[PDB]
Parts: sequence; C-alpha cells; structure tokens
Amino acid sequence: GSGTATFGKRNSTPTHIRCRRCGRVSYNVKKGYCAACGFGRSRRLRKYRWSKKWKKKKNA
Amino acid sequence: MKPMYRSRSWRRKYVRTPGGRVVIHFERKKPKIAHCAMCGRPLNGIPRGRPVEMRKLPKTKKRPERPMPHLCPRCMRKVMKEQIRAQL
Amino acid sequence: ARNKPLAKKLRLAKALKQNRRVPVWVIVKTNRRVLTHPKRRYWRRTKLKE
Amino acid sequence: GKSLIQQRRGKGSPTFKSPSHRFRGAVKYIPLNYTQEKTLRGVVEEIMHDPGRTAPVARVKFENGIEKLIIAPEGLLVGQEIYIGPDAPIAVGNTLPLAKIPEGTYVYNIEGIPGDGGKYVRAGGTYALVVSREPDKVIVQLPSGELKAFNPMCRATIGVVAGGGRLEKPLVKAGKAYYKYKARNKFWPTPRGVKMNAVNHPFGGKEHHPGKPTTTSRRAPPGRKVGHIAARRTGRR
RNA sequence: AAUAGGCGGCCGUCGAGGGCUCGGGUAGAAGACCCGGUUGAUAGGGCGGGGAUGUAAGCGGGAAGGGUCAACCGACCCGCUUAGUCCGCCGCCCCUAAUCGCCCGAG
RNA sequence: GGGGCCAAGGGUGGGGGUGUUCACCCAUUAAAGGGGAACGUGAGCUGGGUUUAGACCGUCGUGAGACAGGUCGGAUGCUA
RNA sequence: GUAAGGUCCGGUGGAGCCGCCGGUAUCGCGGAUCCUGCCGGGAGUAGCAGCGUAGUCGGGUGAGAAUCCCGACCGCCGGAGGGGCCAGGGUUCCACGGCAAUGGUCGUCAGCCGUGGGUUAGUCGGUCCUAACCCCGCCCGUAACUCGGCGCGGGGGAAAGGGAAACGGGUUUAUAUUCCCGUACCGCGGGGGUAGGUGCGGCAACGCAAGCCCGGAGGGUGACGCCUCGGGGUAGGCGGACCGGCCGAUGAGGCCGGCUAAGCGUAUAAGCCCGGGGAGUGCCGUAAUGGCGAGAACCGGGUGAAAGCGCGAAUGGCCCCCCCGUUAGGGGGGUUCCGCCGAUCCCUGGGGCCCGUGAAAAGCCCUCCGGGAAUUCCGAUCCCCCGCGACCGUACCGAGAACCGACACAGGUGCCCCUGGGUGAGAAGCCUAAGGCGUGUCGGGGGAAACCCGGCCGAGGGAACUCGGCAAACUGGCCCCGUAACUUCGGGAGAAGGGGUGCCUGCGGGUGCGUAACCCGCAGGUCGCAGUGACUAGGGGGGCCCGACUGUUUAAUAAAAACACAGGUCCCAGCUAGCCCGAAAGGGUUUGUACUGGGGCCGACGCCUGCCCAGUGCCGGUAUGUGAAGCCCGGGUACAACCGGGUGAAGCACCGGUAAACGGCGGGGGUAACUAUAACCCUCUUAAGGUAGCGAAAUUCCUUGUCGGUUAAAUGCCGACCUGCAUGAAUGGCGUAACGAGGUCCCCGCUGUCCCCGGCCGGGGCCCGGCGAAACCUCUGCCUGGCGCGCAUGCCAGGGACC
RNA sequence: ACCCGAAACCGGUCGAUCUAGCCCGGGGCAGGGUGAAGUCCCUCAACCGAGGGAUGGAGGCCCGCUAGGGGUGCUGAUGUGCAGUUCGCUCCCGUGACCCCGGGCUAGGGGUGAAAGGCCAAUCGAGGCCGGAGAUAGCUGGUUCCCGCCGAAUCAUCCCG
RNA sequence: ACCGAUAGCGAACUAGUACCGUGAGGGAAAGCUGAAAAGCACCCCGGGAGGGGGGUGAAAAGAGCCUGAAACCGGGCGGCG
RNA sequence: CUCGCGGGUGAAGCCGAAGUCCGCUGGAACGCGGCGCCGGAGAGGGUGAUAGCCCCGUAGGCGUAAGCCCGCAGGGUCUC
RNA sequence: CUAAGCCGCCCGGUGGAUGGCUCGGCUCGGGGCGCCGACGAAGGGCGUGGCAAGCUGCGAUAAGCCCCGGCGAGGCGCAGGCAGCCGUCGAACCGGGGAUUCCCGAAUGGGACCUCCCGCGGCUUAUGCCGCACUCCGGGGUUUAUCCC
Ligand SMILES: [Zn+2]
Ligand SMILES: [Zn+2]
Repeated sequence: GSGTATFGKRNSTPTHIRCRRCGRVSYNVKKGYCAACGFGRSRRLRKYRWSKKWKKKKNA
Repeated sequence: MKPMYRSRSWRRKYVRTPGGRVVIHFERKKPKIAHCAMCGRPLNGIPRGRPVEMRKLPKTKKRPERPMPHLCPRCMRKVMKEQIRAQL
Repeated sequence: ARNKPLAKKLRLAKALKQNRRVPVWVIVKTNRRVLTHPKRRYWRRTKLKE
Repeated sequence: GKSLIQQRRGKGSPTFKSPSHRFRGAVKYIPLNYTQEKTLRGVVEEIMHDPGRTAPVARVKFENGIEKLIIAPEGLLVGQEIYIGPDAPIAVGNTLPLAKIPEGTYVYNIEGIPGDGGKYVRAGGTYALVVSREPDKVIVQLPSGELKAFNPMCRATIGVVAGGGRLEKPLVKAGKAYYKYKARNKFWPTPRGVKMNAVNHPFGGKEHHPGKPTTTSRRAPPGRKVGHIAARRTGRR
C-alpha cells in the first residue's frame, strides 16, 4: 500500500476550504483557522519575511 | 436508501401502492410505557406514543382519574396511609 | 454534493458561466488575434480551484 | 533519544487523559458548615456501579434537600437512613467526627483536614482502624499499615467499602484485561524497555539485557527514573 | 565451384518460357514446394465399400406393486433392430465449381 | 599382476547422507580418468550455501555492539 | 591571407550599413552524464490477449457502416455487472443540429463540439438540542505576542445521535412526497357552540370532553450495552378453484393479470394491576429458568403493541374485447376465493454476562404549589369554520468511462442499504425469472508452424527428481458402526479404520383437524464402469526444537522462535505524596486515594529457583578527614585590591544493609586404594567456587565426536555417553496436554517430480486492414595467433566472405 | 570570487483526508457443528448404590469462497504492467484483543508505537515548505580566436603532513 | 559608452495568468501580413477539408502571413553502384 | 485675526519661423541634381524610403478656479 | 537505360535561427510627492456590456450619474464586426468638486462545515430609517448593577 490504493481515500471532508478574508482555499475547516492569512486565529494578517507570496501578489 | 434512513432508529416497511409500485415507509419507534416513581412498575391509564400523539388526545385520556397518577395504586395507598397517620 | 451551501453554489455558477468559447465576432474584430482565453476548462480533466 | 511513556503522560494527551465523563461524578462530603454543630439524616435512593471507582456508589437525599453521591459501605440497604454530624449514632453508613468514634472501630473516607471532602481509604474492601483518641490528634492505622495522626475534627464514615475481594478471581483473558484497562484509559498493553531500542529506553539494545544496575538514584533527572527508583533493597527477602 | 560447369531441346537476332487469379495437400509461420485445371475425377454432391460406437424414435407385449385389486400409473425388460447416428478414409458417376481476365519477358 | 611405449575415433553411467566441488559409502560396469573454455555457460534456468535490512543461542565488551561461530526468514528487470 | 579571416561575382530581401583612429564590454564554443527549442535511427516495429474469449442474419440511415438504429436468434452477470442513495465531481443533465480535434481501430455515435433549455416544499434535510471538543471576554505568565494556561461569565459544536406535521394518481425532452387533481396532518392567531368554573359512573384497578392566563417544584418519556429463546404480525413465496389473454394439436400442460397509500374509527396478546378466594402425604406452570400464608390453584374485571378490519376507493391502476384507422379517436367487460410455508422486516415478553455498566440536553405529557380576573360572566387538551406559515439544497453519475490515483487506470472510495424459482443446511457452487448488457471495446484469416502462458488426459514403475514431495495427485457431503498414546479430565476426535448412498411401486412413525406442510424408518423390483454420478466437497499417522493458547509486526524482498498476553515477583508513594510536561504560570496520573497510582524484569500450567555484598550501582548512618561562597580574626592598603587562619552544608573518604539490583560462581597441593577410575575426602591464592536439573544442544572448536536404531548405502533424524573450547535456575532451569500458513525427520497412500516424454483444448506467437509509441543510440560492426592499460568487429600477418 | 555538484546544520511555519494512538455518535458479520454452568426425570434395590434418558445454550470454541478482513506458497502472470505494490490459484481469521463510517484531539528531537527504528499525506536512524544560502570540500567535471619566440617538474626541509 | 524577445524584471501579450501540491508554497510558454484588406469576385472538380484556373498587390508577403539558416525528409540532376 | 484689498505662485491649457518649387529613379520621395527660405528653433518623433522648412514639437513666451505665500490697512494681545 | 544504398548541386516540405524593428525592461546624479482607516481602510467574493468569454474599469444609478473650467467635431476601452445610439442646449477627452458605492474583510448587535444567516429597542401608518462588540478616557442616572444614557 501507501500509494495508488491509499490515494483513493481522499473522498472525506477537505482539509482546507475558501477563506472569507484572503479569498484563498486555505481555511482549515476542522481547526477553524486559515493557513494563509491566519483568519479566525489572529486579528492581524499572517505575514513572514521568509515568505514571498504576499509580495508576489503585488509584484513587489 | 438515504444515509439518514440507513440508521436503525427508523423502522422500515415495504408497502405496495395502489399503482403497483413498491415503496419503503419509515417511521420512528414508539416510546416505552410510563413507570412508577418508587418501585419502577408499569403504570395504567397512560397511553404510549410520541409527543404528537399525546397532543392529539385530551387531558383525561392520558392519565387515570385518581390522586397521584404518577404512582401505582399500591404505592399510592402506601403514601396516603403514611400521610394521614403522620397528620393524626 | 447533493447538499450545497449557497455561497459555494454561487461560486460554481460563476465558474460555469466563465467557461465558454470566444465569440466569433470578437475574433473578427481582433482580426484573428484573440482566439482563446486562459479560463477555459474541461470538467473531467481541469478541476475547479475549490 | 526519544521520549518515555512516563514522560509523554505528563503532557495530558488524549492517549493518557482520564475519560472523566463516563463516571457518576465526584464523591465528596457535604460542606462542613452543614455537618458541624448539626446532624442531618439522609435516605439512600439508589446504589450504582461507577465505571471507574473500584467501589460501588450510592445516592443519598438529605432532609435539607441536598442530593449527594457517597461510597456505599458493605451491607448498605436501599431506602436505609444514614446520619452525618456530631450527634449521629455509631453505625455503618453514618459519618462522624473522628473524636466521636470509639477506639477499635473500622472507618473509611477519612478527611485529611476538616472539611476537605475525604481523601483516605476509599477503595473497595478497605478500612482503617481507630487506635487512640487524644485532645490534639486521633491515631488511625491505614490499609498500608501506617499509623497516621488526624485532626480530631476530621470527618469519617464507619464501615467497610463494598466490593472487596476482586483480586480473588483471575482475569484469565487478555480481552478481559483489555476491557478492564479501556474502562479507565490506562496504558495497555505495556512494552519492555529491555526489548525497546537504545534510542527509546536506558535499557534498550540488540542484546536484551540492561547494561547497568537497575536501581536508579533518587537524584536522577526526568527521563532516567526507570526500574527500581530509590530502592532500599531488591530481591526476595 | 570467379577456371562462376556439361549435355538435349525450344525461342530471339511479334515473341519460347513464366507470374497473379481458380479447385486442392504427398507442403507450409509470410514466401516457397506438390497435384489438378474441360486435353478433367481436384473439391463438392449422389450411390456403394470399409470403418467408430452399440441396438435409435415410434409401436405391441411384459413388469416389482398400487388402484373399485376395474379403467389407469409404473423404474425397467423383450421384438420390429448388427439397429440408429456419424465418418478430417476408399471406389464409380462430369450433376455443380476448377471460368472470365490481367501482368513480366531475352531481342 | 608390476613398469613402460603408440594411440584422443567412442564411452566414462545410477544412487545415500551433506548447499556442497571434493571426499566417504552402496549395487552394477570394460571403465565408472584428471582438466581448459572470464574457477565455459544467471540479456538460459534454480536459489540450497555465501554477503544487507528481522530474530535466537554461546563467547567477548560497563555500554552501544561484535564474532572468516552456529541457527530460522529474506526480490533475480528485457519490445534484439 | 602560412591563419584568425577579408573581399568580390550570381540569386532572395525590402531598410539600413560599413572603412580608418582613439576608448569601452554580459566580446569569440564540441564537450561540463551542460541549459532551452527542434528534428532523427529504434519503426510503420511493441502494444491494442491473459482478471467476464460475443456476436450473427435481414431492414433503415447516411457521400461513406464490423463499430449508429429496429426485429429475430445466440449469449454474459443474475447476494450484482440488478435497484435505491452518501461523500466527492459541478452541468457531465434534456432536445436538436454536427464530426476539425478527443474516443486504444471506424463512426452518421458519445460523458466530445455548437445552439437552446432544465432543479418549484409549512410536512424531505439544514435551521432547534446537546455529546467528544473548540473559540471569545476577565484573570495569571511571558521582554513580547497572532504564544502557554487554571478558575469564572458567554458562544459554538452531528445533513446517519435527540428532534412538530403527507400520502396516493397524473404531468415534462429533461423537476417531483416540491407541479395539477383527491384526501389529510402540525405550528401560530382568530370567529361561533359546548365540557368545565358550579358534573358524574365503578368497592377497586379505572371510564370519562372534565375551566382560562402567568411563574415555580416534582414525576414520567426523550433515554440507550452484549448473548440467547418463546409468542403475535406483515412483506415475500407455494398449491388448488374460477373469470380473460398467449403458447401448445383450438390435445394434456405451461405462462401472464386478478391491485390498494397516508389519515380517521375500532381490540386484543405478553406484562402489570384490581376485587373475591383462602392452600402443603402439596398445588400450579414454562422452551427453559420458575411462583406460592411476604397470599397458590380458581373465578370474574382494568390498562395495555405491532397488525387486521370499515371509510379513504374505484370513475383510480392493471388485463381483455369491440367500432373506428388516410389521419385523429370513441366505447364495453373482469378485476373473486380457499389451504399452506414464512422472514435478517415489525411488536412484545423470558433468561444469562460483566474486576467491561453500555451518553446528555432541548422537547413533550401529568400532578402539585402560590399569583390574576370570571356571574345578565369567564371559558377549553372537545366539535365546526376562516387567515398566515419565512431563508437555503432539490438536475445527473453514484462508478470495469461522470469521485481519488496525471488516464474512458483490472487498485481505493461504497458491499453503504436490498435480493424471485430449482438442487441444496445455506446470502455456497450450478442453471434460470425480473432488471441490465453485448462498451470489463480494434477487427479479419488459419491443421498457419516452433515457442510461451492457462486447462485435460497419459501405458509400466511410483520420489529413483530436488536443498527440501515445490507443483499436482490421493481423501472429500450425509447415515451407521468403531475409535489409540498422552492428558491440565475439558480434550486429543470428524484420531485411525470399516459399511451404505440412484430410480421406481407401496407401507409405517413424529407434530399436525387434515391423505395441508416439514421430517424420520421399513419391504420389494430394477439400471450403470461409476448413484455426495454434474456442482459443492478434510488425505492420514508417528517422532524432535521453539513459543503455552486467541491475537500483533518491518504499508513496498523478513509473519517468525520476534512482540503482546493472563499469571509471578520487585521498587517509590499517606495526598501540598510518588512519577512526569513546562520558560513560567499552571498542569497529566485526578470526578483518583495502598484490593490504589506510578516504575522494572520474567512470562499459561506442573516441580523448583542453590552460593557469593570483594567489584559497580542503590539505600541508611556519617563519629572523623577533605570540602565553595558567605561570615569572623590577624596582616596589608590614609580606603580596596591582596595574603594567612577559624567556622564550614551537600558531595567524596569511612561504616552497615541490599542479588526475582548489574553481574560472578576458577585454580592448583593432592588424592591413595584395584591398572586406568578417583567417587566420597582435607588445604591455600580473591567474595564463592556451578547445587537440583539439562548436555555434540537454535549453545560443541576438534566434529561427519563415540555407541545403538532407521537405509543396500546416512556430513541427516531419534535414544544414550560426558570430554560442557564457551549449559543452569525470574537476561529463570526442567517438563508439558491443547494450539501453529513456525523450523525439522520417518511411514502408508497418491501422483508426469522423475525414467521419458507424447497428444489435445482456449489465448498469444504468424499473415492481412487500422491507431501508433518508448528504453536505447560516438561512428561503425566476420575470424585465428599476436602487440597493446596485460580478455580488440576497427591495429599487425594470415583466412574467409555476391547483395 | 572562473563555473557547477553534496550528504548535512540552523530559524520560522504547514500537515493525523494516508497511517499510529485515544475520545464522542453510528452501521455490520449466510449456514452448520460441538455441547460448560444451571434445572431436572425414569427403572430397580434401599445398608449402600447401580442402569438409562432429557432439558439448557457458555466459549477471545470448531468447519465454512456469506459479507468483510489478512497476505503463507507457486519464489505463477505482469515486471517501459491494468497498477510508482496489481492479478490468479492456494492459504489464514470470520461473536471478537472483530471490521467499517462521520464528528474530534496528540506536530517534528516532537507526536504515536502489542517495540518492526515501525508510522506521522508515494518522503522517516529525526517529515514537508520557505529563509540563512550563491553554505563549505584539500574530492569529481567544465573553462570558447590564430600565428611567432624560449621552454620545465614529480626532489630536499617543514606542516594531524 | 546598459538589453534588444532563450537578452531585459518572472511577466514587451487576456502574467504572479494558465497550470502543480491537502498545506505552507512553487510557477510557465506566448511579439512582427501589407502603403492601403485592396483579406482572392467568378469557373471546374471534391462528402468535406481543400485542389486547379482566374483576379488583388511593386512584391503573396495568402492570414498556418517581414526574412525563412541548420538538423531532418521527398523528387530530379551528376558520380559510384 | 482678516469683516476687507493688492500682488506672487498655482489643474486642465494657449501662442510659437521657414518649400510640399521644377527634372530623374521609384508602388509610394524623406532619395539624386538644380533653385530657394527661417533659424533664441539643425533636440526628438510621425508621415507610403533616409525630411531644419508636411504635422506634432523644440528656441523663447502666455494663462489659470481652489489651495498656498507675501504685503497694505483696521481691530487686539503680550514683552522689556 | 541495374534494384537498394552513399556523397554533392537544384527545387519542395518541416522548423524557427539569423538580420531589421520596439508602446517593455534595467540603472542613475538632480528635481517632485510621500501615509490610507469606525465619516468603515487595504486585500478579496460576487455581480455589471445589445450581441461579451479574458483583461481593464465600475457597484443594483453598476466600461457608468451630476456641477464649474479647458479642447473644439467627432464618440461608444484592450479590440480593425453587425446593428443602433449619444453630441453644436458643446459630446468624447482632460483637471477640480459631488452622487451611487452589493457582500465579506480591524468587521463591531450574535453566529459561522462555506463571503450566508439569526437577533434586541426608538422613530415610522407602513414602507424604511436610527441605535446595541471588547479595552478605556471625560460626564450623568440609579437599580450600585460596571447595569443604562
Ligand atoms: Zn485566509
Ligand atoms: Zn409503585
């Protein structure tokens, strides 16, 4: 196992869904927080200086 | 069948309609009879049924017409005698 | 799938409306310069982002 | 290396937490302000089996209207009347201050300090012996064989805890053990450090044998206290 | 067989000799080889021979017994019955198809 | 029978224990010869021994472990 | 021009470009298993088989048909390849018009392309309640936080848990409990009348319409585990009669249809209960357990489920017949019983098991407490009628092509819920009805081979094969008889071994009203090689090692002797404890309390577990020595730094306990008597010198030890010896019934494993028509003897060779 | 610092749809066999006691292609596969320490582990993502136009050399 | 005194777009007709795609559009065979 | 401080000279030869070729609401 | 007059190099301008065109609406089409000021397994408006509740 057969058990609830704040499909639905912006867990946006995606968004 | 009806809390009956089709009817299991407060013995004069069936009936058709309808007659006599003896 | 929240249904509707061919009169207006757009999708092959 | 089971238990993960929602509730005495200088009578309503208690429990409805859960003593009768207070008769099921219990009596559910709620001698089939009664302390012999001094105003109940003698019957079946320990979420089955890996246990290794004496100092740090901890002696005496 | 042979015959300076197509295995992975091709028994068909199983369907009679000890039912047996069925074997009979047609070829 | 010469056309087989080559043994036989070919031959086969990862015993080491010491298990790709 | 290169001539092209001097630079291509793009040989080759081998004949369409459509015939699944419906998918749904591309071939076809359309709710689900659990506010910690956290207050948390209410007929190309028709129900509010406020019948259990509004308390229900059994009922099925149709010979016989929802009204069964009654040399009762002066037999009576019955409801659905039929329509009949089997589907009761105890809350009903009006008045849980019931989902697949795995993937997800007839114990195997399909999708040809993979058989011998009986074969179901060593007395056990088995004609027995239905025996006749005739369907026995047993393990080379287990035993801890997480706050064990919590080792069961505390470790004491800072004293410094001494905790030194703590258990001096043997036996190096057991062993080097058995032959196996290189008592010793896809040896039987291989079946291989790649590739490619980096197609001398 | 290549180390964050463990709520396992405790009955003798038949349904019991689960041998098919773990026959468990589903918790020197260094999204003797980072190496490979002139060395001392 | 579409920012253009991973996050390819569409009216063949004539344009530069190298493939020509 | 006034600056923006003169090639002159002009403008771009004078623009100048800045004048406060 | 095959030239196919071009990049002395938000920001979701998919712009007044000023005959975006409409009562376009500005989002009256739902009070006839998060500051009331304005 561990391969093709195990990949067929992905019919359960998705781990991440659309986020009401950032608009990305990264909202952890079971834990109730976003893995992209931190919505539902932090008042301020989730930004890290080792991450370049928020700069990619604006071509900065 | 639907997953909600796949549960055994529903009772399933196979019924054939006048048009010849075969359908499955579902309904909820009836509650158990009321029991005595003290000795836990079955009561009388209290019909079994769901809340809708209870509300379908009038007041006098849901409990016997005697004091302390929540106790069996033996416990009722016990309590009444004890109370009067204590009073006197 | 049978039971859908309204917002997800609306997003699916928007994607469905998005998926369509380029108008022939638009092709004529651009003089065969604009033929296709990046948002074309095949349901069995290209899945929605959500 | 990796962590030990005893270390992992300290973090309170669901693998190690007590499922304290299947049980019947906490068993503690009525607040001391009710018991002191006033005796109350209660009626036993029902006797039940508490999933994790090692002893049966009982419900008591008191004259003042308080419903409480108590550890039922051996021989308790449903519908029986019990008393809690300083002026209660000496009998099984009654709770008395330790200063009012004649010497040589068996008691259970002894308060460590007056009003705490009872801490000592609550397992099934256990009792403690009241040895002496002094103005400053009451000496009681506990199941472990220790003579402990209690404040005279500590509250205790007369009798013995029901359900004694369990260990007479063997469990026989690994499945019986499985259900027994699952009822309490106690770690079972258990591994052996000698057959663990060296990364996992101090005794681990390919050769199944401890490489060091198994008596560990009391000053050893966490992650090292395994085997015989601070053992004065070992072996068969 | 680079000394790449000998002989008889036919043809050439339109034309001998071949190929595809045709009915078949003394043959066979494709090719190739072999018989026959109206100058005919190559295959099919008809009849006969010789074989392999083992006595067909149908009918008549009997049948342990049952049944009103009647009518009627009955596994099975006997006679017509060396039967019936089949034959990747053989002989005789041109009855059917081996026809029409196309192509290379030395000078 | 013992020793030796010419002679390589042919044969030189079957079984028991052992992974065995070898060696030993059994009944036959004229004989049951020794070797080379990448210790011929795994894009021919088998995988018993050997040489990973699991595990047991003995010995050595405080220990992790080790043993040209035993012991059980352990994959063999191909369209020329 | 030695050259890096330059310049001229002839074509294409349509817009910029160069000589010389002096400066600047991402300034010069064959490699880097270099990077990006394109294109080659492999190649018109492999693949388009294996797990379900499926098509054929007429007709139609269309330019074009093996592949599309209709009819017939032959087939496949038929406990799913059929029916219904989640999650996931997201328009794949429906009609029409099409074939540039996609579809393993073709295509008029489509889950493809283009154009239009499709999802209708008071009753179905979310919405409401709460469970495990999560979040926010205060509070404490943190340098700090979006970080960690106990306690309070608040909120969330199930589309299969709890939880108000609807069924049937018809309708669309595509929606139906949603749309139309018929007939109902629940929630809220309103308008009349009435019961009651102020009423009755029963000894009783109880029967009743049995006041209204607000707040509170109590009780019940909601509300529950596993195993097993009785009783009642319903789906579904079987047989017979009789109305219609089809087939059949317009014989016998066979097949099809003979149907009935919610909602209203209505009763008993079991349990429980009430009144009378007054028992034992007992009585009554169940499938079984059982009940009785604490009230049994026996009489009456109350309350109590699933169902059935009546309306709903025959005009509806179904079957049939007739007049019309260019087309479009219109009418007339049946739709009735009996007897059986019977659920895994419902209702209701017994009984048994737990060192296992198998949820909460909203909601609903009843009673009781106080409070508020009501008299030409108040007023229903009763009867009749009227008004309002919001928001979101609702199409379709639901999988061998609509999901995940890059795919129209033989995997996984969903075997998630259900299964007519015959044989049969059976939801097995086989055949078949309904339903579905010919799309587990390339077709055609053929003694058309060799060879490969699946299958069948095989004379004589029967393991001679092989590391090893790997693979295959033998036995096989049911009934009767009959069953060993050993044993933990339960087992071993279906040990082993032997006999029978079909069909037909009748009798007898069980339960039964029944010649209904299901089982159990007896007698006779008879056929074959074979009667569990297909299908289904154990081969067996005797030794040894390991592990007691069921169970778990390296997903993807190890399933085992490894792990676990019940049992044994040791250690810490009396609670603010013991052990543990953390930076802290606080926390786990803890809704706990020695029959407990935590920490090791061995590992069912039987008999037992010997010696050693010097070594290491742990524990207790610590008189005495040493022992840091701090403090004190003297010196020194106009003050300090600095030097000397005193006090001196823990820890070490020191003393004692402790081996089911780590681990060890030799050597000689010797030994004498008989020759070896040396056995008892006495003594020293350091703590003691291996006890009971077992032994060439999963431990033994010499080693294939020696002796005996097994074979004709024995590096094997079993028993024994002891010389144990280098066995041993809880890192346990020895033994052990039952158990094992564990390793290992032998015997009967069986067989193509082999002597020695030979036939046959289906699928590939081969040819033809189509779609069509990849691994790989310095260029090329004959040999003998040599040279060479020491094993060359390419070099040297020779040989040979048409493509 | 002429250009390229490491295994690795550190920081912050993301994952328990696979899989490991535990909590809450649910669905499922044809058919047959054996026969534990319990409760009894009959025939004769009766000082003892012998002989025979019933009922009852327990079990980490037995057979079993029910469903479902596992993966022993063929070291079979396939092995540029149907498939980056599959298929067939054979085989094992199949009322329990059983199988499965929805809602939850445990997160990287950490979790979980009937203990195999196993599992933690095809990755596990320390996961993935991004950043430190163009890390470093005495080790391997590469380094592009022509002609002209002269033209070596692998040997002495010292270095964890 | 920078680059001139494999260069220059990843993006000269419907570019942090399409796409890959549950996630954190990773992240392309793709410019040019002509001066003016004057973008081929009509005829024959073909089911269609398109082919041959004939027209437009200075030049098809014919939209698969400025130039059109090499690799590779097909035909003719010259040489060997 | 501005009931008031003046000025500066300040959005879009406005003005701004000189050939479309003959001949040749050309599909089309920005080209070649000839004849001219402006220039505080021979920077750069487009226009059917390479254009000081075809067009934009440059050389040089102008205007602008609100806002901002400075000042005049009047009314106050405060400091030595 | 040799079949396959090899090299060379010509033509043709395949491909996209080279050359020329550039509304895009990169770098830079000097110059200008530098914060937006509860009067609800930035990022995002969904809508919006006659034919309209992407981008761009806008928000149910939805490639737009109104007022002052500049320009002066065309205009309806990238984007070369059909049809139609707007403009001399001055459009398009440009600078300034206004109006509209769905939903989520610090998101705030309470909730999010789905950027959608459920609430409580005054005004209003009703339509329909205005208030209600937490942690505080300066005040008032009383119920002393951190309860209300
Ligand atoms: Zn987010
Ligand atoms: Zn009672």
